[PDB]
Amino acid sequence: TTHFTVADRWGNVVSYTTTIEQLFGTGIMVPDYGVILNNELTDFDAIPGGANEVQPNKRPLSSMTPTILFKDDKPVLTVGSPGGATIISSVLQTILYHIEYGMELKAAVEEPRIYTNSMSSYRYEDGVPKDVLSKLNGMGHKFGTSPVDIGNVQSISIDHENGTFKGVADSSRNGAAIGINLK
Amino acid sequence: EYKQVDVGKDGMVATAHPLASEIGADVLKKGGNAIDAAVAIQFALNVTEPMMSGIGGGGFMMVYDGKTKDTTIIDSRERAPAGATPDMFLDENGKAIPFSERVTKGTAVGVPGTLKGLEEALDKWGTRSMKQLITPSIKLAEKGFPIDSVLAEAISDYQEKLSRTAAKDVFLPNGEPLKEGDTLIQKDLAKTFKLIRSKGTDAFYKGKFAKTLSDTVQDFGGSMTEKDLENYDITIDEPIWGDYQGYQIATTPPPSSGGIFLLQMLKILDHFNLSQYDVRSWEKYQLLAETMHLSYADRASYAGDPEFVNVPLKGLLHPDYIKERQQLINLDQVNKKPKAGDPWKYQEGSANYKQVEQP
Repeated sequence: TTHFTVADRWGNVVSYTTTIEQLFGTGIMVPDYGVILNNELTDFDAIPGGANEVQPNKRPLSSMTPTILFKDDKPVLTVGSPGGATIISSVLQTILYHIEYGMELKAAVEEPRIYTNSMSSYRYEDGVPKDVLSKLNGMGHKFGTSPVDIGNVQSISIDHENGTFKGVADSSRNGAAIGINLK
Repeated sequence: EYKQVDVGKDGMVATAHPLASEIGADVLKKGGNAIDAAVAIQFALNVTEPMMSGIGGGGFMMVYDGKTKDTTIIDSRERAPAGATPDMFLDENGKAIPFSERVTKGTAVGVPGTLKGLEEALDKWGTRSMKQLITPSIKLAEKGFPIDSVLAEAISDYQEKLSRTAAKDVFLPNGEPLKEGDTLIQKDLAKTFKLIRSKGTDAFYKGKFAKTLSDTVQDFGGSMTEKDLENYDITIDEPIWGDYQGYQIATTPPPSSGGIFLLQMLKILDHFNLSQYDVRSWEKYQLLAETMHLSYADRASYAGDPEFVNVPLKGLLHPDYIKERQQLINLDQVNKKPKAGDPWKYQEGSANYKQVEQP
């Protein structure tokens, strides 16, 4: 999955998350056409009966969370990320760090994330302190012995007073933010 | 030199690949709008970050229209084919086929939506033609580019499934994975993009490509037909909105779980005034983890495609429901059996589905 964002001089704003499911999808390429095929239907529940069961013509539940925040009825911040179920947590954390903690946007994006959807599934990024991990595991959490990168947040903020844009790419990939200054 | 932070007066692009950012920025410099640029970027990422997205897949494209001041979502999430069945991921004993085996089967392939999404986006907001916007990516596919570290690591990591299919000729020529800095050339994808440029999205959803895609899915065990491809259309989705800390948030509704549970976790955590704890304190991580357990439990229980199933949105975000959930969280103890709540006590109706635990 990848997430990207664009904002223009006319006030249009795009926040777009897009995927073929797993890295390289099924791995299947349409022969002579070079198109790699998604494995998206494995996002359905394998065991039917529930909200996210397979049905024909149904779409599998996603966790993609392209988001735009507004202030004074104007778009001011764009957020999204790849990462399957972890996406909701990456977008949450970026918003918490930028807004609740008041951190500058690049800093908010780079702040070490965690993720856990159950008592047997935990991830953390490098920088979550070791003693913190000891404390949490001490209460019954199950953080593992090594970190992993979580997510890849691209974000744009918009200053409508000063008429400027700020772009941020997450260091977890080799992304680039490119500002437009016409003339 | 590319940077991961930038500022500008007349627009901004941020993507996961410098070549895609360059292409998006170029569109804006040449007078295109954010939607034109976003479409160009998707094609560029399809070529240069080919493991992550492209016309073989689907997505959610949220657009705020600077003229109408409306926010809408082009939902190009893939559809299950007509021949898909509730039990298609079960073995003969009615137990789940292991995930890693499911991934590589034709039954896993949804009807792709990305291209249909780009077409709709241009129809609604475009000021540049798909023919202009796809052209830079045709050149990258035909002439090639040097692969970055993320792509190089991906080819290596996924060498086995690539080796089983026609993808081997592209990513593993001579039986060896391409390395960082090696040129990746995608002549067949170039050709496909030329067909799209010449004949429009019918080059994909109809004709010889549609037959070849369908036949290939069927060779790998799936049920997708040409009719499935002909039937496909995107959906226009209304964002779900919430308030947080003085901001209005427009986010993605079902068939994504993302918006509802972003808003639910924000609402739960807002009770705790997290900034009172240092940003690296165990207290902060505790509250995060405990909230995630509750919300991900609700997700597993209650989220799916809203054309098909009842997602108790009102209930899941009801301030009194949030209160109940937040009350389950302690700093000094961990819920060892976090479960979905009952959002149905906070709205009308009932589920048109059951609670079934996944393996």
